[PDB]
Amino acid sequence: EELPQIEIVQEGDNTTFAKPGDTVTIHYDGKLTNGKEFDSSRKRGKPFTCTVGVGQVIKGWDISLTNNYGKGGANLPKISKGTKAILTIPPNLAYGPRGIPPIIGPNETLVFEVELLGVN
Repeated sequence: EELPQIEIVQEGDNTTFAKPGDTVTIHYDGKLTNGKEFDSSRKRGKPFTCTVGVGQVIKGWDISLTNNYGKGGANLPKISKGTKAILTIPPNLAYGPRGIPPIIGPNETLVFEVELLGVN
């Protein structure tokens, strides 16, 4: 099972964790491995809210924000409310070998700075 790479930059409360079916609100910054930004919540002017664990977003996000749907994984730290983290998402947990040209090319690894602002 391919897992995303998660780096905890600032710990949250360590008690509030999203489960599949929960709604979360996050600040995020999405960049390519070359440093070029392709999307961010700042660009929207509002934090992004979505239901996690249901394929509403890229798998790497679902996996990261639900701790692999509750079953965890090796080197897969949990993201609690208030956690600032860096998510490195391999192509297949993102937009894959096709990608979504010209927004994101084929076989792209995505690097996300995210902060979990709220759960439900």
